[PDB]
Amino acid sequence: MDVFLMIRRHKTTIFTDAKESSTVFELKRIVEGILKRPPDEQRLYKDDQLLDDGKTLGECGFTSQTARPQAPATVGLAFRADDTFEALCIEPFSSPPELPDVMK
Amino acid sequence: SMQAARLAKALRELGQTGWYWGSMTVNEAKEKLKEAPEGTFLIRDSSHSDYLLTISVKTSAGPTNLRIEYQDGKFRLDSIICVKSKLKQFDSVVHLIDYYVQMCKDHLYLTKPLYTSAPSLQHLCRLTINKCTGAIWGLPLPTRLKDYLEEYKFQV
Amino acid sequence: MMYVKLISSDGHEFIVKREHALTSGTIKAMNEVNFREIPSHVLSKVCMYFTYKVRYTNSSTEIPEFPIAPEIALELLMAANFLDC
Ligand SMILES: *CC(=O)Nc1cccc(CNC(=O)[C@H](Cc2ccc(OP(=O)(O)O)cc2)NC(=O)Cc2ccc(F)cc2)c1
Repeated sequence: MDVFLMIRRHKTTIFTDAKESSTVFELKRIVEGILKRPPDEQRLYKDDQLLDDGKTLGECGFTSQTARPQAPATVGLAFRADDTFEALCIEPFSSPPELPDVMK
Repeated sequence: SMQAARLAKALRELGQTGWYWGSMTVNEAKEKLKEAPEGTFLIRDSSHSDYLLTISVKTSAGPTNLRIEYQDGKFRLDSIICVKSKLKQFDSVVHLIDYYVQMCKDHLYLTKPLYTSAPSLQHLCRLTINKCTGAIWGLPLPTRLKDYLEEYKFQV
Repeated sequence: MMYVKLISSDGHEFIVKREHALTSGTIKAMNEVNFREIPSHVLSKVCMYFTYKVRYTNSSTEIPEFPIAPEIALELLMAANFLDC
């Protein structure tokens, strides 16, 4: 069961995929190879819920039907800051302009 | 005249749909549509030399098929079946399909096409824009992109 | 040669599989790319298109709908044309 994800921190968005049977830790290993911070310096979130390293992505609620290629599920990411973690902070994408009236 | 220049334009449009399956047989279309939602449809070549194309569509009772004829520069649903005088004629076969899809939204029931492959992102945007308006002329787009939209004005 | 970084006009960084980014002939012609005229509400959708296109090319899986909000469709059309995808 493939799950398609956006891992998001600040203004960084990683598009990647994994399996429902993948662990949260394995996701942190993907992030480590991209952003060069080790798993112990990462916190991953589904909405505001901290994810435990040992759980599978399916156990966290990431399912193939709700994490599709054309509509990936978001995983929040926060990094170590000194002796603690930064607060989770994901910056929104830009706002679309107003539709032409002909299109509304 | 068979108006081959018009036919070529219509077949180009058909090639852009992403839901034209070419040489597919009736049996192959049945297997493809067997478990699809009601109204799921595709277009393919017809086995019958008097017709150009066939619509294959899922009904509540299973897939069914309806041929399309091309005569004198016009496409029309099969008139051996449907009463001829009440059949609209079209210059474009994608227009024919789009017309019946839109009529079903407001006994051929068409909803959504079965794609052979993923369309280009440009085409997906074109579909979205067409579902919003037909007034290409006034969109805030460069002329190049208005011409692109004009090449395929259909909502399906 | 595993991921590439695509940066939107408003400074969002999208890190995507290089194989998937090559869906774009324009990206394929050119590790990081800056799109001075494509904002993040457009570029994020482009990146989902890459995932969808790779997944649903030469598959036996039924091809699902690719969702595009009317409000992004015009800029996304221009992006897709510029990107040749
Ligand atoms: C005006 C209107 O709405 N007419 C209309 C709509 C829906 C259905 C029909 C009647 N259709 C049939 O009787 C078809 C005839 C048919 C059979 C096979 C093809 O494919 P081709 O030879 O490759 O062009 C075209 C038309 N009968 C069926 O579809 C029955 C059927 C179903 C599944 C199969 F695998 C085989 C046959 C009129």
